Amino acid sequence: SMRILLSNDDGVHAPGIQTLAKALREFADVQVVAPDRNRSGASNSLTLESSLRTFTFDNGDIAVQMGTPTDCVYLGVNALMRPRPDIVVSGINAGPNLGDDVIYSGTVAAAMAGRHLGFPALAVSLNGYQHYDTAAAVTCALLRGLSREPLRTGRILNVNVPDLPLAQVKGIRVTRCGSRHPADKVIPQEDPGNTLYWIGPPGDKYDAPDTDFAAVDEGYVSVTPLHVSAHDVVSDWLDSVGVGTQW
Amino acid sequence: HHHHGMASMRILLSNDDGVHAPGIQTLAKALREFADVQVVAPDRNRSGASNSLTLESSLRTFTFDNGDIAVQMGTPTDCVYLGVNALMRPRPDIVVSGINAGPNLGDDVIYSGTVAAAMAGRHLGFPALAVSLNGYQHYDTAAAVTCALLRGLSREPLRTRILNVNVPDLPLAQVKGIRVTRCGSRHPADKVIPQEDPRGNTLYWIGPPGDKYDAGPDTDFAAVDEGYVSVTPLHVALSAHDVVSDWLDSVGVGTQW
Repeated sequence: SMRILLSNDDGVHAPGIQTLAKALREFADVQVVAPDRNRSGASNSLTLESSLRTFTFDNGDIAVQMGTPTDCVYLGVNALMRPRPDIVVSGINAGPNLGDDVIYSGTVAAAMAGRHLGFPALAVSLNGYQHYDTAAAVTCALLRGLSREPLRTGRILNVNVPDLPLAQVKGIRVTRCGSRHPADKVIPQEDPGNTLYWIGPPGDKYDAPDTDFAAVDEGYVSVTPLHVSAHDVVSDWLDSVGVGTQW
Repeated sequence: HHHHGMASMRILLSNDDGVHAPGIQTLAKALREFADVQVVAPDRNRSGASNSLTLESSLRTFTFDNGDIAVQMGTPTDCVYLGVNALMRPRPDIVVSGINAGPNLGDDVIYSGTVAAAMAGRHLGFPALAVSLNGYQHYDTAAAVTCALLRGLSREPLRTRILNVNVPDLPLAQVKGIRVTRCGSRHPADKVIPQEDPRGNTLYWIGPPGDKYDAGPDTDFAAVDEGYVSVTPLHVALSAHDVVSDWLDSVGVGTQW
């Protein structure tokens, strides 16, 4: 049987994560270590400055209090999950992780298997909020193949599932990540004298063929692998302004 | 050994160590010798925040009588994000980050808030300097090194991404000099430190970064070790399109046959 360390960015009690948990439990051992609240926009962040507390539920699930998606993978693999997981899966995220926005999303970040990435990590995101079952089915399909034939190249597996019934899905398509504009806007909110600031929505679609955007647009399930030279130009610039050197 | 120029440029200063940390404040007054410094930093120590940004709740901004701005529950990214977009009017020329208490060497950059504060993503507001002191004694040394490079930027601008700097904790007289270096690598951070609270429960600390895997010539590790000032031009990335596409057909997923 397969071992799964499941996590997300929306917290243990998210509709997405819990839907995925049950679907993967009928074929694989699922140990869920996820944040205590919604940590959307956490990315690589990991709590170094303070200690983290963990509460175990009756059903075996473990929540990380004030924790980030990365902590759940970190603490899970290293201390919490024994024996170690076969696969580290993140999701299902409520809301899409399309384009270059993946650099900021906590879900995709939980592909911080570099330690226990004997499993190429899986970041599954629903392009909507309605059909978490559809997205769970795709994950089930993709996890079944991994037990049958394992993957060699361990660039994470970012998946975007369109918010449609499973029958309405046209199929799968391997895509490279597109790109958005930077978010120039900041939404202001007045409190009962001061002003609060919200980080505005990411910029308009810039790059959308072979793009992870258009894949979802036509009905396909988008899949993207992800990873993480001007030495001469800098060294020449340093001597040009005369820094680090007397002349 | 270093004096101020006549360049009245604007600087957005942030860090991971928060507004009141010695590092950022040392650099704050040091750059105010020639430049117009506006410091937008987090309200507390956010070491290891990286690209994090509060997308689920609103942020509150406490302004000081000394021109500085603090962001309550904010991340190094927020301070730059809010600073450029709404707070700092007029906008900065360069977005310097530091000086970080503790070195940002090797693959510690992907998790470090200081380096992640230095993001030229919003505009060509960079090459944004990530300044990190290899120590906690000579905050002035690193400040003097920053002043040198910032003057250089006002002398002759630099095109194309980020500038990660690691200054050794030594007097400016003892500093060997400068050497442009590519980032080395550590054996991935693994430790989990358990500590017991007075109820019977156990609390967990995320352990220190792992042992230096790559250290030698032209690396950020050995550069500082010899006494030199390390400089790295950093950029994130996104190839094996065929391998994946063959696999999906191999295990028969997405396709009915």
